[PDB]
Amino acid sequence: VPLDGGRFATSDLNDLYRRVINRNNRLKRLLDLAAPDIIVRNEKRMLQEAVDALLDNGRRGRAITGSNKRPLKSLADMIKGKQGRFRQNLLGKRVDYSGRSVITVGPYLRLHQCGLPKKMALELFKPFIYGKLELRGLATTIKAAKKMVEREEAVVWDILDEVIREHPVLLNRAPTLHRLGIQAFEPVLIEGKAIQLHPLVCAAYNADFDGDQMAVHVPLTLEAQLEARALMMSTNNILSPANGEPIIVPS
Amino acid sequence: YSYTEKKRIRKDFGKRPQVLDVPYLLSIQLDSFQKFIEQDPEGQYGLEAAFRSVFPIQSYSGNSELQYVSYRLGEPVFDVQECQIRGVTYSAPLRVKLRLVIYEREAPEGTVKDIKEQEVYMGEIPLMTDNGTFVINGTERVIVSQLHRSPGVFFDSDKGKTHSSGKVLYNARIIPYRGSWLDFEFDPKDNLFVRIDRRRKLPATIILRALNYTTEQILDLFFEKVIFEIRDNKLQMELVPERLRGETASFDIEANGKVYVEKGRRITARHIRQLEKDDVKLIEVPVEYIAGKVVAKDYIDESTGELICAANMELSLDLLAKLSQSGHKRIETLFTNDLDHGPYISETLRVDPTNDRLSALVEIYRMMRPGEPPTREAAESLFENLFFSEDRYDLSAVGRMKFNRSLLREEIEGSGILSKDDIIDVMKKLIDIRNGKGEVDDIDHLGNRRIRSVGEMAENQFRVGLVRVERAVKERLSLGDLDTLMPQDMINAKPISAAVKEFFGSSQLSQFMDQNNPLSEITHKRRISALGPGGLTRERAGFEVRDVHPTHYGRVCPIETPEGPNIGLINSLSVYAQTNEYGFLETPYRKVTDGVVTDEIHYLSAIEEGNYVIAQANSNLDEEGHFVEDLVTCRSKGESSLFSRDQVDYMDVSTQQVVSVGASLIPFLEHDDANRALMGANMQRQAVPTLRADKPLVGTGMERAVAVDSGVTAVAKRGGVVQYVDASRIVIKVNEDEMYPGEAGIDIYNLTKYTRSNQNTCINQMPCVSLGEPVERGDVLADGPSTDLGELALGQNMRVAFMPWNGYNFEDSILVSERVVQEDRFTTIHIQELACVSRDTKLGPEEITADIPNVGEAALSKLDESGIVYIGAEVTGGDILVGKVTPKGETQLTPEEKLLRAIFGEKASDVKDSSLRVPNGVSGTVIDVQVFTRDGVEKDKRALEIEEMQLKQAKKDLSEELQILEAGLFSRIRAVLVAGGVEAEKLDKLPRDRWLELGLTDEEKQNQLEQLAEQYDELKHEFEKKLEAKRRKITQGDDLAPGVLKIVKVYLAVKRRIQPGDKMAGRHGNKGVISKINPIEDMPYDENGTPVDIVLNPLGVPSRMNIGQILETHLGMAAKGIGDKINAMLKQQQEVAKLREFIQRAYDLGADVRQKVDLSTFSDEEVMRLAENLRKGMPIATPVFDGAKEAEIKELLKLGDLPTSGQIRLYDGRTGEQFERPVTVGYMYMLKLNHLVDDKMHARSTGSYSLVTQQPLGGKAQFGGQRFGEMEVWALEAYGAAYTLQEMLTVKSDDVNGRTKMYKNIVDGNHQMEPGMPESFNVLLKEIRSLGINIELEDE
Amino acid sequence: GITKASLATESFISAASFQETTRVLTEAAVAGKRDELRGLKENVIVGRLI
Amino acid sequence: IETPITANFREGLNVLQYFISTHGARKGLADTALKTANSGYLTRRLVDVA
Amino acid sequence: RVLDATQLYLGEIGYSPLLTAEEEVYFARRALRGDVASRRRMIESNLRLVVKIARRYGNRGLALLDLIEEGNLGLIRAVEKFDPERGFRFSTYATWWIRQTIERAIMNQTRTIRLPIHIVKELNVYLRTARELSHKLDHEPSAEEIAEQLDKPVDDVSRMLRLNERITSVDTPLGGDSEKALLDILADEKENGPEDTTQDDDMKQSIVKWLFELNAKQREVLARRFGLLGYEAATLEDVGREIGLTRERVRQIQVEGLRRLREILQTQGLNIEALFL
DNA sequence: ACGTATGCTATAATGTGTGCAGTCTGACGCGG
DNA sequence: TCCGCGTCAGACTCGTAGGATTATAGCATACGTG
Ligand SMILES: [Mg+2]
Repeated sequence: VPLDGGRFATSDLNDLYRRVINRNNRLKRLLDLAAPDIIVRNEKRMLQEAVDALLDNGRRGRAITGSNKRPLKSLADMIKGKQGRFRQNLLGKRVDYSGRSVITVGPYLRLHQCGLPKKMALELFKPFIYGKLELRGLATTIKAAKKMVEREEAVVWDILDEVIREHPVLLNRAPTLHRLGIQAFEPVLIEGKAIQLHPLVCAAYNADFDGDQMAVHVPLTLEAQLEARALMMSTNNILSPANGEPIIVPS
Repeated sequence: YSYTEKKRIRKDFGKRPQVLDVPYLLSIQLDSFQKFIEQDPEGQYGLEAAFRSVFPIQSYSGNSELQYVSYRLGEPVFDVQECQIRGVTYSAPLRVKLRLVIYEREAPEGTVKDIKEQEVYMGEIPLMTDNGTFVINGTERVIVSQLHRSPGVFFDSDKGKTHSSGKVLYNARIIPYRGSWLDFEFDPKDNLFVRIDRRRKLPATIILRALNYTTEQILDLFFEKVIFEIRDNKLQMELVPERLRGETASFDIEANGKVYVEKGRRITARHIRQLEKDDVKLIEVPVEYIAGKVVAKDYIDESTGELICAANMELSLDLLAKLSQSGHKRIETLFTNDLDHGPYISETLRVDPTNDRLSALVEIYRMMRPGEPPTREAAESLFENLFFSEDRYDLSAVGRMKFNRSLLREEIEGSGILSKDDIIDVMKKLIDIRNGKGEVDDIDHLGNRRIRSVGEMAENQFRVGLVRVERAVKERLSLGDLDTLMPQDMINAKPISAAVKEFFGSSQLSQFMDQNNPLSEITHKRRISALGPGGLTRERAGFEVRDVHPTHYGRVCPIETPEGPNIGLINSLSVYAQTNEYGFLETPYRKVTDGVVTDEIHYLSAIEEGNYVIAQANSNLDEEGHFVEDLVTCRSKGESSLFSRDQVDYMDVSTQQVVSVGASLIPFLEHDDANRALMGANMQRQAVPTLRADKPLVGTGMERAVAVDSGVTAVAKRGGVVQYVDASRIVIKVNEDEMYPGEAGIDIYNLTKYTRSNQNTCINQMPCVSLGEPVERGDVLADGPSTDLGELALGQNMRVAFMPWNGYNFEDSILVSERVVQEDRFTTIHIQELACVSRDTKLGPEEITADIPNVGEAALSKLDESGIVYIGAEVTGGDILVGKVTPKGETQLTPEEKLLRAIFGEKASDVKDSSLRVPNGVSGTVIDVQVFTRDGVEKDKRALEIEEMQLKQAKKDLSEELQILEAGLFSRIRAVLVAGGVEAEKLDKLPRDRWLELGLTDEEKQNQLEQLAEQYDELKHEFEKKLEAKRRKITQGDDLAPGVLKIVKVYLAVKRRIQPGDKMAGRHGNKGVISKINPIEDMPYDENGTPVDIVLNPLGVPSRMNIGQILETHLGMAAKGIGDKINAMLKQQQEVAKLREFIQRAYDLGADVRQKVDLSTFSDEEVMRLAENLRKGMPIATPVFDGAKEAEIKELLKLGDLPTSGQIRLYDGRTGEQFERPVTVGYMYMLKLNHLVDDKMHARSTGSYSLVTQQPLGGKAQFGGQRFGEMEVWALEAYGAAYTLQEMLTVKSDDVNGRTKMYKNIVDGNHQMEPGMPESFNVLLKEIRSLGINIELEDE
Repeated sequence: GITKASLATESFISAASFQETTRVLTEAAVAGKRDELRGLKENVIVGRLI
Repeated sequence: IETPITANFREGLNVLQYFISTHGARKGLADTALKTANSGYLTRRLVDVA
Repeated sequence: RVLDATQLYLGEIGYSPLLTAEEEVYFARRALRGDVASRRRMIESNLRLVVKIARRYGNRGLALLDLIEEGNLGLIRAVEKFDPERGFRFSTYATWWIRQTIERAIMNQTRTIRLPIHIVKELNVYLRTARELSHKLDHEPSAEEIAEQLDKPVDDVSRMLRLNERITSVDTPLGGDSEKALLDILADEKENGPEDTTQDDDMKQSIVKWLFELNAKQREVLARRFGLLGYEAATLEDVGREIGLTRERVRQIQVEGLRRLREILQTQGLNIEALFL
């Protein structure tokens, strides 16, 4: 695929493929010439070297290094370990309806509450604004609703504020050790780019207000709204599963 | 004391007078690169070395050859000013003279046949600034000094390779600067092995055979000799009394007359002196004793001529009798000892399957090139090429030095190649350590970790350029015609240029300067790393490397290193630390002569530190004499204890040499845990400079030193009176004594005005001097972005109070007043640079006009006709900075768009849109715009308006240069003319253009008038070509990437205010997020009324153990107490004498204050300019370890009429009622870290998608969703929440059907689960099929 | 052992998702094994109901 | 060390007392970064089997 | 023993004939007249010569094993067409072939984006002209500076430099630290996210209701023309194929549909609001 | 006709090597 | 069957930063499409 800069970029597989096809076609040429066997031998050894390098480069011998003196990424490599498809691009995913930001204290909040910035929740609940907008008849179509949101007009804040009520949001902190590493709350819109978290559940995340960031996630489906309120709500999660002991405890 | 110091003096609580003044902190970087360019005549260093090393190069036939003559540096094409802006390397032309000499073939060596000679370019080398930076592609970048294992020899031992045996296997290893590795290692059976390049394991006698050593010679080298004489019938044996030592008498030991030891008895030191004094030489012994002993040399039967027994063969009774009757009654055998002189080479030869020299070179060849049939030359060439060729191998100076002093040798300086001697000497000391004597070296000792600065590394990379040219020279010389081919046709300039830019870009050590703070610049140039090429790796890195080693003392800082996986490897250099001439580190030390602590200083190497005993700086001098106490706490041999006076040999110079720059700025570090001290010094580097530079009330003194040496300020080259002050520049008139008699003598300092940083922050230089002020040489004339009267100003001090506040300071959370926000004091500047690129697509060229399709008149309001936003125009996310349009191809206007473009008309022509618009969310003020155009296609009208300014501004700027330079030049002539022909007004009648017309008598001053007259003309002619260079480089088309036609670079200027989410900290590692900006109504306040600025949590203190912050607070309050008293007297408008008494009483309070500043010396006018700067608060210096103690701080608090305690009666602002009990209040110098929330927060609903995984991208950089990793997944599995997970696996990530389908369902209101199956899995199916595996989805 | 007990489950998808991924697949290819999905890793991969 | 640190944080450490404090400080914070991977890897190992 | 494909072949050539002047002629004379064994020998013999020629053409594009294979094919074409009757040696004649066959095979399999010889041959002279200039200008020559010495076109020089532009692999790390490659950054062109997918779906569904809400004979010659409801995007004159069969009345009815629809966009709250877009 | 591709040259030349070498605990798999 | 030593497998989880290569002759008919 071509870069914006007029450059192109190719995967190392294409490069490894050209090694296989070149040598294979050169063998077809040498079998046409009925060349002496000593040469045919090298060609067959080469062909194998290329095929084995295509399937799993770094294994039989030296992995074929390329341009930046680094080894070419083969097929097996995209199925192999952390950096493979499994762990990196299948079990682990970057996810929509997600935002992260510096957290700060919320000593005014109740346990089932958390400060959510307005401009964060704005972008997060984008399809829910366009939906409630067509219902009121303020938007006739969706690109009309898109511009209504963009202009940040006064009456759009009040609609955003409508959908968010009675709607839980997931708050995650890295790293996710135990299940309590995510808890759900009822978002409270606050003017400011900082998330405001409940002091007592700080224990579960191990979240120190010394510059921590927490990922936000919006539960889309009604089932996810029920799951977030039933299972993942902060009030329904008190005691640790490890020990029948309260993790929600002042400090 | 100086003038700039007279304006504001810092009260110093030091009691250890500085015998050594803090050096220039950027010593290493500047001195290192200085060596690299330095064309040394003989003592090759840098480039001169690189040429003499590789050159002369000769053809593969050896009939023609290329010889190096001399090289030179041309002045830079573009200077720093220009380079920083355009965006190309600040480099100098490399012109090297080459000489092509060709010999006659049949003739001996016809050297004089064609001595061709010419000069040739190859590559442009990035130069170093005066700041110690490299401008690469318009970025001042810093190359970090590397820390690597020093070449030479090194003895190690895996204390249990096989814990099966649990045997400490000792090994030796010869580490060269260039060449192959040479290791020697034992094994469970103590057989010596050699492993070149750590390849195959080969018996260690095979390498000796290769050096032509017969079995006999080998044994004769290592083992001693035992003589056996067979006299008549009695077998006899030579005894050195000191041999049967710590062994058992296996036989009856009896002499000329006496039985000493009985059978089966230990021979003690008594029995050894018994025999040694009796002068015993010969002893009669049994023949059963030799059974086991190894014969030394060969023994042929004199009679037959056959070997009765070969060398190195265990004797027996029958072999000994065969030797007695052969006719040998003098036998030589090995002195084998299982305890001391060990038999290793002996047992090794029994394993060794080789035979002679030539066969030993075979297995050496069969190791490294296995499969190639070996010849006499191939086997010999390889081995000789390894450690014995001037080409392949080079230990270097440090290599041979460490190699020699490791073998306790004779030479410091010797040969680059390994000699036979060297190899065996190394095997010998390995075997010494194995025996018992000799200690192994440890790698963590800095005596083995050498430092390699940029200049040495630039030299190395410059060699590979020469090596890669060597290839192209030789092959072109041999087959190419001799005569025709010129030397530059065979040279290539790209391999050198590419290999050097490889270093100045891709290398781990070449990284973008962290210049978001003077401290960041200076500590990042003083960074030293063990990583990158030829070093270590997080993957490879152990613990003992990272651990602080007692060698670090005075050399490296114990508390300066990232807390990340790159923790112990990266390290800043110590304050007074410096590089050894060879490579190691060295630290200053006061020599003690005959008890007397002499002021003579000696920088002791890492090696010699261990030798002498070194007293600590805590020790008390007797004011020119010796240590006051008889006993002195000192340290040596890497340990610490008390010693007597005469036993002390050296002493720590200052008390600050243990620490680095980063740590020398922390006050009361002595009262801070090392864990929080580290974080504190790490965050002090992250301190973004504020709007108004506020000096620190609670400093160390090092403040000024940092600000000045950082090269961010502008300090005076020559002292005199500031002829002119200006915001843009400074003009100073030099005094007669300093001013040169040749030139005019008026220095020019054009101060760097607001422009961007590598971290997108402000850079300004404001004049810190008044118009027409007398200034001394080396005084700060303009302050930097984070400096104040030359002292460092990183953050701002404020009244702080430690107490909880309704949990708004919960876990280190910060509660800041609105009054801080009102003063806009922590409000920061952020200069952001955005660019607009006109490219050449397949469809056609792009341009830059105001004509943009699908736009509002509102968007094109801030643009001009050319299509660039006005200077000073406020902009916001969505507004367009620069109008761009690209070609639109065959475009399928969809029916719904063809109808919509037909209804609202506006039939847009063949053109697209890609105008550079302010990124959604940013908003600031455009401060400047710069246009780069290729040499060709005609220009924008705005690009012409900018050319107008550059030119007419340069014409003015150069007019101003020649004008003020003229005035300073005639100012001299005017003074010269008076000396001799004294006439005042009559001389000043006619104009000044006819002054060179007037002269003087035959005198030195007549020659002076001729100098100034022809130098005035020299400037008059110079002015034209100075104008030419400016004019051309403005008309010149700036060379761009292929495809690009022109570029427009915009500079915004954002003013972000502090807000909840912003991260701030002290310098004691006390972190915190601002949680709430409290109303001024709600802020606590003292009885007197002034409110508190920040309210910190007291619980962020005990657990932390960083009590330095509390002392910072107390002293800051005391310091302010004094400023508050001075503020009151200056407001009351009292008197000069009243201020004098109080201020003299303030400066003189400490026990033994270092500075004793008398104010009787200060004039009345000098006192009031001082007091005026003291009113914000008397700035105090608390040296790192020689800081102020409670006795001094509480005494200062009594001067300020502050409480001894430091706790004040506070009242709650919300209410008005008092708090239940007193709270600590004072001024803590806090900082605003770069981790600002506006640069953190992110949000996404739906946006971009990945290329193959088809899941969203990553980061707010590319607008990507947060990653939900497997750990995040298991959490929902535990909850039971199944849809919430499936929702985050499919619709929110890959599921292409799901994501769009779900979107449409949400806007409908029906939040309904509609899964399908992520693409990333559908990929995994085909990926396993591409690997030749049948993976299909078997159905129900 | 844990490392071994993970690679033992009849689910080869769960085994390859863990580690030894080069080996798991080859042993599963030669056996011609068909995984009928019981585990969580198995159904999280395919993006189905847990 | 045979000789421990006599002072406290109120009284102030001398120059070595800090140098000595370093040895323990850096190695304690080295095991915060490096040893976490063995413990975090255990979490991974345990999960897959369970 | 030996398990490197390099050293194995390099062994087998090390045990092959090393021919004399009259030997070359004896075999070659029979090789042209097809001795079978003869063509095999001359080739077997001069594999050693191919290796020394690939030793100078290495570290530039392909590996040493790839130069030898294609270098062997040059020796074979040299054997297919050698002149033994000529008194001149073979080693001389075969070198011209082995140097050519290598250069040619490198010009093809070196670049990912296949570059024919024409564009390449020329590129070299532009680059080799840059050498001369660079040494004497001490400044890497511009596209102009190369054009002024050859006296050739500006865009030619520039477009030939555009084809020299080399690639970064998508799987290449960033910042010399395995953290993220370019694929974990680079966006997908083809598929725009749900917001753009639902834009067209919602915009088109509203249009379908607008046609049913307008006159039946006004949306019958409008949607069928633009190809909105119909199957092919026709023109004013081509709408006559349906039922209209008119040119004037089709143009009046098309515009009558658009005029009533322009009032429908001014009343819904777009017109000038949706004109910016 | 234009762009791409195929083709030949004749002093003699005849066997490569190149490049990081404090990872480490734990676990098998081929000979010996 | 057991011991030694070779290969081969893992190494917590999320955020941010920026840059660049060498060279393949030279010229004349052979092969593909408006
Ligand atoms: Mg934290």
